[PDB]
This record gives sequence, structure tokens and C-alpha cells, in this order.
Amino acid sequence: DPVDYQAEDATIVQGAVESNHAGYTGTGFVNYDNVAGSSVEWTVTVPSAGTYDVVVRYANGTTTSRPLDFSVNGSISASGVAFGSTGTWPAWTTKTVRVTLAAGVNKIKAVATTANGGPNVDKITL
Ligand SMILES: [Ca+2]
Ligand SMILES: [Ca+2]
Repeated sequence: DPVDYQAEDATIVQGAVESNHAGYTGTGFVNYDNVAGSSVEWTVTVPSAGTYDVVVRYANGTTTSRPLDFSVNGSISASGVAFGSTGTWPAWTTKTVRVTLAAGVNKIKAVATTANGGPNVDKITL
């Protein structure tokens, strides 16, 4: 139904696939490098054009938000989405971002806007 798209199987720019915090799904997660512009870009397929709720499963073991810009097929989707603390790195949490998609194959990209980089990201589901 909802379909999982694992971060570690996506296109990663300035990040690393890791597995040293428990509770991820798939074979690991992406640890964004601690730079602005680090990103993950998923290739997804949906049956019809329209709105989709993209459920981002992430962790942030710090008190500082790590915001992401989301874009869809190269156009901004959601700007400045905060990813706040989860207390600990294994405390994976979800946040929903609504992204407009075309029927069929689309790319969804989440890029870090601050020098902190992104939260750790397990997957998106939609
Ligand atoms: Ca990081
Ligand atoms: Ca994963």
C-alpha cells in the first residue's frame, strides 16, 4: 500500500550509509554530512498525478533542528521543513510532507539548508 523507499538505496550527495544506531528499516540509513547542500533523492512511482503524503522516518540526537528543502522533479515542493530533536539517535520519528507528483516515475529530493546537514534519514514512505 504505502510503499517504502529506503534512503540507503537512493541517490546520496554528501552523505554516508550507516547502520550504527538501532531501529532503522532496510539495511541501514543515511547520515547526511554536516554541511549545507547534503541531500538524498528518491525515485518513486505512483499511479496518478496529485498530492501525496510523504512520511519521512528520521532521527536527530541533538537539540538543534536540521531543516530540509523538498523538491519534486527539480521544482521546490516544501521549503524549510524543520526536523527537530528526537532525543536519541535510535528514536526514529516520522514527519509528513505533502509533495505533488506526476503519474509514474518521480524524483523527490531532500536537501539540507544549514551547516548542520540533515537529520539521519531511514526512508520515505508514500
Ligand atoms: Ca550528519
Ligand atoms: Ca533504511
